[PDB]
Amino acid sequence: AIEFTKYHGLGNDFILIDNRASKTPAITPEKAVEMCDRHFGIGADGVIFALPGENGTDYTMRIFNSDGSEPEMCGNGIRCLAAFLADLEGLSRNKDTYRIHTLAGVITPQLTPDGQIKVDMGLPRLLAGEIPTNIAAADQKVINQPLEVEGKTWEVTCVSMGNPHCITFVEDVAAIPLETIGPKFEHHPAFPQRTNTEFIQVVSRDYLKMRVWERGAGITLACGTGACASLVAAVLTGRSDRLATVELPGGPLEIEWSEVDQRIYMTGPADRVFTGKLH
Amino acid sequence: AIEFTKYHGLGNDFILIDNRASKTPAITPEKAVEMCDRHFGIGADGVIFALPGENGTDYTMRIFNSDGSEPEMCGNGIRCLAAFLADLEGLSRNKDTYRIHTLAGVITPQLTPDGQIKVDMGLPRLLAGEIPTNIAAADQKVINQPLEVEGKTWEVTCVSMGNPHCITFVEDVAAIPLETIGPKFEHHPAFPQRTNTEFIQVVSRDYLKMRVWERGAGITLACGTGACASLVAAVLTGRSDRLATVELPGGPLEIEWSEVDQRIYMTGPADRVFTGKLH
Ligand SMILES: *C[C@](N)(CCC[C@H](N)C(=O)O)C(=O)O
Ligand SMILES: *C[C@](N)(CCC[C@H](N)C(=O)O)C(=O)O
Repeated sequence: AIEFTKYHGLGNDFILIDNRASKTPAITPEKAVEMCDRHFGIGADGVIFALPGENGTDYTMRIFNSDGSEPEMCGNGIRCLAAFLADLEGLSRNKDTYRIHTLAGVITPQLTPDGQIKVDMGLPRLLAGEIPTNIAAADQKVINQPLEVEGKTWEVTCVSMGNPHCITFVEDVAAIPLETIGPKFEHHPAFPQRTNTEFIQVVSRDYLKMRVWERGAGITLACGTGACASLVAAVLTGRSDRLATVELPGGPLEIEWSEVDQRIYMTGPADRVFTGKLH
Repeated sequence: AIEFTKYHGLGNDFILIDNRASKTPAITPEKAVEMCDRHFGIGADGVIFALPGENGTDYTMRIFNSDGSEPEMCGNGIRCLAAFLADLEGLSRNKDTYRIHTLAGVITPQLTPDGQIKVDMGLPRLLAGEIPTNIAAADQKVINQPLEVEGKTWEVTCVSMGNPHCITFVEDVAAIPLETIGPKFEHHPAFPQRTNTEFIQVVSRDYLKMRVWERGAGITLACGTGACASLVAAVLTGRSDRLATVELPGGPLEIEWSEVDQRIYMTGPADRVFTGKLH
């Protein structure tokens, strides 16, 4: 009886639910796990609810990861949600931007003329207490710091986009055994709320290649918050400029850490795949 | 513009298409690959077409694997198709069994009172030429024969249920590195048309545990033709009786190699997950 629409942003794929009738998400986290199961359910990286606006915003977004946990933001999902909201509003839509309340703060996607969606992702949070991580003291940044993972010491940089990211720079990202090492970062004791983990190969100062092991979702084909965080980490470590393409397994995102307002802007696509109803 | 229903049989999941309007499948193999993609499409192990009957049968089944190739039969998919046909017929249904034309021959599912589907899967095909495989001469069976895969010699038995199977018996099926070794069996030169590969742990003479790397689909949670072939192989090698439970990752199937008619009967569930429409 549940109607939904399947979207993906660069192959990070989501079940979108019109939840305008209530501030309460209409499916539980447990049911979201069942719906995200790729064989027994619909199959997705997460469920996204289009919820009533709060505190002057146009709408609210909540998301459950495919493990049922509730993260604070999602960039690919915000793009999908903006596309979904435009589809719901149809010819009643009177603007090209939505102000969206999230657990991380207000996030503003803009539907651009060429079909892409450009998102004001807010300010990156750089202090260890904001990640959160215990690698450094709460009031310190975490830049090129050591993390021992199964006896091997990695150099990592942590950044939060509302959610935690642990970024490490590598010579050959395709060679990372991501299915094995990803969970060991995700659940490392240094991360009290777990972390997302990005492996970055710098191709040039404006082009990063990324693979990710996501908190609560595993190997995904793209991660918007993670691409933002990785660009921030590349700037902080002197490896990249503030405007770059981040090439993900599912395709490219354009990331800009603006010198005007110090906010991150992320531009990419959103694709509606199919509409469905649960039996 | 394509409407479809998602089903699974023990987690082996399929897109079912009502194709009774024409003998021409509504989608090409290339489009089936796109639709079976888990992140960019609907996500499935295969597309199954409910087609008009041929040569006296009630309906015809064709199936595309998620890689686009067209196999000759599918047991989990026949069960799902029988459930789909019963829904499509609705109150006009006047029988509990359908005779279904397939590339492998006529296959007859029976909707049983308890919600399961029992399928007459036909005679197993035991000669190397019928598999096909080059392990033995075309007129010989293939029972506990050697197969070198990356320099390690496995003992294998081959059986066809219309499609090829290569069965090997192991002490601990959970321990098989299936992602790594599966494709090496699938594409081994001994199999000119590739093969499905089943790893079997005998628990008792009426209980087998199975994991499978499918031709054209990879790691699946269940395979009906493969469970049938594995029971046949277990009988041929003296390891099991002719009636057994085959426990797959997705659940159990009941397999019987009847002594009355030497045909294989397979019983298991079918579950309708959701209906949908491509954007
Ligand atoms: C949607 C996402 N890939 C972030 C999803 C949340 C993370 N899995 C987490 O738990 O923080 C994105 O595109 O940003
Ligand atoms: C549906 C299936 N798992 C068989 C599907 C065909 C094989 N992948 C092949 O290529 O032979 C079943 O349940 O029998």
